[PDB]
Amino acid sequence: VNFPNIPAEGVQFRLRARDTGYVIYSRTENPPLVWQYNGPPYDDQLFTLIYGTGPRKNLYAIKSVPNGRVLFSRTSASPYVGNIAGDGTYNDNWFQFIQDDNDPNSFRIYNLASDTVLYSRTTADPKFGNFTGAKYDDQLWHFELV
Amino acid sequence: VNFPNIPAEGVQFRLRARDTGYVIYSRTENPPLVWQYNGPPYDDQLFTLIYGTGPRKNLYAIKSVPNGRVLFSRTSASPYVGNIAGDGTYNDNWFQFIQDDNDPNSFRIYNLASDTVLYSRTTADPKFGNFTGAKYDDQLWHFELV
Repeated sequence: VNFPNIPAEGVQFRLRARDTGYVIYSRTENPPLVWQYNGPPYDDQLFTLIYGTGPRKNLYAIKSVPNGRVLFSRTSASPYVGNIAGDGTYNDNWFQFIQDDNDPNSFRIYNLASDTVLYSRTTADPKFGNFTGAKYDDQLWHFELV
Repeated sequence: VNFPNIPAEGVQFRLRARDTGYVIYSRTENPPLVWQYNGPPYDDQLFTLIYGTGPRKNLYAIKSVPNGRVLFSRTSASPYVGNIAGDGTYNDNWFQFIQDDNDPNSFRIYNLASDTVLYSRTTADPKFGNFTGAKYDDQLWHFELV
C-alpha cells in the first residue's frame, strides 16, 4: 500500500533513514553525487517531489532543491544510485513510496524500472545504495518536513 | 521483488489462486464478466501478456485469448475488476506481478494505477475482487501453463 502521507508537490523535505538516522544528499561536485550523511543540515539534502500522472500515476521524481537534478536508481551500471538533470526524463527516475507492512510511519523508496529499494546501513560497504530482495529495516525512510 | 517466472510474451496461461484453487475467467456475456470459477477448463480462462516497455517496464497487460479484451482493476466504480477492448489503453490496464515474501512460487497481481491486488476467497461475498491494504494469503496466485 502507498504511504498515506506523501508531501504535496513542491513541499520541501529531507529523506532520513529510520534506523541509521542518516540523510540522503544529492550534489553536483565530488562523486559519488548521491550518498548518505550523518551531520548538520545542508541544502543538498533538500528535495521536493514531482508528481507522476498517466502511466506514472502513483510514482514521483525526487528533485534537488538547490541543483534541480532528480535521483535515479538502476542496476545496469555504476553508479547504481545517482542524479540527472530534468524533471524525470527517464523511467528509472520514478519512485513509488510503499508503506512498511509493520511500521506505518515509514516507507520504502521503490524503483519500478529497476525493481530496487534504497537502503542505509552502518555495517558493510556499500553502506548506501539500492537493493532487490527481502524487506529489511535498513530500507525504511521518513519524510522530514522542513 | 518481481515474480521471477513470468510467462514469455504471447505465451498462454491460466491464473489460479494458490489457496482456493479457483481460476479467473474473462468473458463477454453474463455479468460479472471477470470473476472466479472452480471447475474444468474453458477458453475464457486463457490469457496472454503484453509486455510493458518504457513507463510500463515491469508492468503487463493481461489479454484474453478468445475475446482479446484486457483486464482492469480500479476502485472508482463497479465493476471494480473488469475487461476492456484494446491492448492496454488505460493506466489501470497494467499489472505488476509481485512475488510473495514467504512463498517464492506465488505472487500478487498488483495494479499500480489503483494500488490494488486481486483476491480469491471462499468465505464472504464478494468472493473475488480487488483490495487496497495489508497482505493476506488469499491474494496469492499461480501462473498455470497450457
